[PDB]
This record gives sequence, structure tokens and C-alpha cells, in this order.
Amino acid sequence: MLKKKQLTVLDLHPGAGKTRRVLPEIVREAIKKRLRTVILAPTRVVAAEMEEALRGLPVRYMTTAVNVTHSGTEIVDLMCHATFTSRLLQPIRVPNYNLNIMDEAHFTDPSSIAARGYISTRVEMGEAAAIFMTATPPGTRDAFPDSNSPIMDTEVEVPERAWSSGFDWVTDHSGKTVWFVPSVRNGNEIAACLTKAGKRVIQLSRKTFETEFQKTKNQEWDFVITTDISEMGANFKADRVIDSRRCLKPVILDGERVILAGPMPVTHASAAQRRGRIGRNPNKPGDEYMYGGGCAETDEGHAHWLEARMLLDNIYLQDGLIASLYRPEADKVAAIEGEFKLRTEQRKTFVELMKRGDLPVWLAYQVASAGITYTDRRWCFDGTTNNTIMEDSVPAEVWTKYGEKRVLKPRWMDARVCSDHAALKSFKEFAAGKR
Ligand SMILES: Cc1noc(NC(=O)CC2CCCC2)n1
Repeated sequence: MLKKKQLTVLDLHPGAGKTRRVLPEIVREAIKKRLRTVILAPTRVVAAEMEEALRGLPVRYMTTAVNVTHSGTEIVDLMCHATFTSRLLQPIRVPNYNLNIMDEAHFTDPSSIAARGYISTRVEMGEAAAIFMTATPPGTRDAFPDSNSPIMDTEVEVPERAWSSGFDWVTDHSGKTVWFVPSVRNGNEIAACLTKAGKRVIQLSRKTFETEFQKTKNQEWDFVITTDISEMGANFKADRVIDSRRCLKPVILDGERVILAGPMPVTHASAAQRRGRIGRNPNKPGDEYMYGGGCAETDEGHAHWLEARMLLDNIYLQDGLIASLYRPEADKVAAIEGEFKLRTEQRKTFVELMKRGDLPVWLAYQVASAGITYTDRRWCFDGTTNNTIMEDSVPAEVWTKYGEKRVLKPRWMDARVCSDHAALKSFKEFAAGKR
């Protein structure tokens, strides 16, 4: 496993103990061999759970999700997927880790795909070893993998709107349900319907995950309404998963705008991970998985793989060489390696628009490659009229940094900047020069 030029896919079924049993074995083995090691957690929630499984082992925790005084002599680093890729993009020294361990290595967010591309390229160059930990490696066709205890799989019509009748099985349940919805706004409507029915609902999304997930432990609940973010190692004590089997897909249209297409079927990997939230207790057979559609390989043409190429094109590897995508997922995008390579100043802008600016990768690239500096926000208002951002059927309005009320009308339209109320609120602050 740990010998150089080796990439190992640890593809044990969900709940088989890859994180709490195998990972500590690997780490103390790497420490014994004096292997400089990075451990990549998908979320800060998983990072904290890793500290529990690795407590007592000398691990440097490069995340504020853990309150640990470090000795400085640790050769094992732990950080989130996004942090790894961020540090590669920034002008700071990143060690050339001899061992690279990515947990929940199926994560399809751009910074996770890029991290796999960079790591797998170093392995292919014979410079490092890597272990990708996931029950669902890229290209999985099995949406019903093995589990610790038998699961009741039922294909059933699943609501995606509020309902008044026809779905008694949803509310008649007396256990705890994790419900995968295609979007935040879709989850809002389902959540309000359940709450009106007397249910206690917790809602999880990417922006609220590292805070709202604590509620699943601190208070009692009946339903968790979650987007696909809970595919990344989120553990619940539930006995039922309701799966719409649907997701949104960011799609670049004509190379000039990003739309959120769908909802449309999830991949087999996503369906397996959603189902894999339950059936994890061998002493509690008969957890239920209700799914409301089929699977399809909807990661092809998905904007995240193009955005991953935008990131990797701007990460130094060796002279002019450029890291390739991890080969099992390299065909999901039609992109020329290097075509998004920016020069020094435009690359700095690109990085700042993604970090401080909190813009989607694709949008950050359009602005940076147009030669616009980070604080120049005139592009948020000089787009075409079809690019007018709407909220509550009225055009969105902000006060510009000059003190002028203007309609939000970005030169490049990325639907992710206004996918829900919170997203648009953040983009309005950006357009106003507030960060
Ligand atoms: C999903 C999604 N939304 O935005 C992003 N941005 C990035 O992954 C860029 C990386 C990560 C941190 C800074 C550099 N991914």
C-alpha cells in the first residue's frame, strides 16, 4: 500500500470501518516508516471525527474544527480536501507528501476532483503513494452495495413538493428519516410541509453543514432534510432514508453562462452513498431505503470537472507540466490541459475571487481572465438584460460601493450565485464591495 508509485482504492462497502478502523492502522504504519503524510477529510465534521479515531497519534490538525495543541514534530497532516487544493493554489510551501490519504474520495466538488488529479499525477510520476478511501470509486454502477445489516429497498414515488394526501407512509413512520432532496429550496418546501405535520426537521446544505449537523446530536429530530452534501461521510442514527434520487447539475452553456439544470437523476455512486446512510448497525436490521427515481451518469458534462481543470491548470507541478484528472474521471469533461492557465497576476485574482470572493470557480475564472482586478465590481452591473438576477419576481438591487442603487446584472451569469436566498445575499454583498 505505502510503497511509492502506488495508488490504492480502498473500496470497502459503506460502514465497513474504513475511517475508524483502517485509517488509524495506515497512519501508525506511515509514522513507523517516517512517511510524510496528508489526510484529506471532505468536511470539518469528518475532520473532527478523525481526531477521535486518531487520538493519541501525532497528527497535525490544520483546521479550526479541532482544538488541539500541536507538538510541532508531527509528520502527519490532516486538512479538508478544499484546504489542500487551496494551499496548492496559494504561494505557500506545501510539502511533497510521500503518502496521500483521501477519505470519502468520491467527493465531486471541484477542489476534491482537483486534489485527486494532483495526487494521482504525483503517484503516476512515481513521486508519492496514495490511498483513496470510498465505497463508491468513480465509475461505480452498483447503487445497492453491501451493508452492515440488511436494508429494505423500495422503489416508491417520493414527494418533491408539499403534499396533502397520497404519501401517508412518509409521516406514519415513527423513527428517524434522512431525506435527500435535489436543492435547498426544494428541501425548504418539504421541510415546511413536514413541520406543519408536527415533525421536527433539521435542514443541511453545504453552507450550513458545519453548523447545523451538530443539531442532529444535540436535539431530537424526526427528519433530516439534506442536499447531496450528506453523501460525504455524514453519519446519522436513523432507520430510514428517503431518496428523491435527483440532483441539480451545473452546466456551462455555450461557454458563456452556468445554469442549474434538472433536477435530474443522481449517479449510482451518489445513490449508493445516500442509501449508505442507513443499514450501518449490524444489531438493527431492516433500515428502510425508499428511492423515487433511477440513476444515470449525470457527472458527464457536469461543470465541476471543468472547474477542477481550471484549478489544476493553475497549480504548479513541475516546470510547465500540469496535473491530469484522476484517470477514472478524466473523460467527464472536454477540456484541454493548460487552457485555463493564467499568468501570475490574473492567477492571484482568480484565487482571491474564489477564497475571499466566495465565487464559483467558473465565475471567478471569467472575471480573472478578463483582466479585472479583485475589487473592481463594475462587471456585476454591466451585463445584458437577460442576466438580470431576480428575487421574489422583482429585479435584485444593491447599493454599489459608489453609493448608487443599481440592478444586479452580472456580465457573466452563474446560476449558483443566486440558487437560494443565502447565495444571492452573499453575491449582493460581493457586488456592493462588502468583501
Ligand atoms: C462546490 C464549490 N463551490 O465553490 C468552490 N470553489 C473551489 O473549490 C475552489 C478551491 C477551493 C478553496 C479555494 C480554492 N467549490
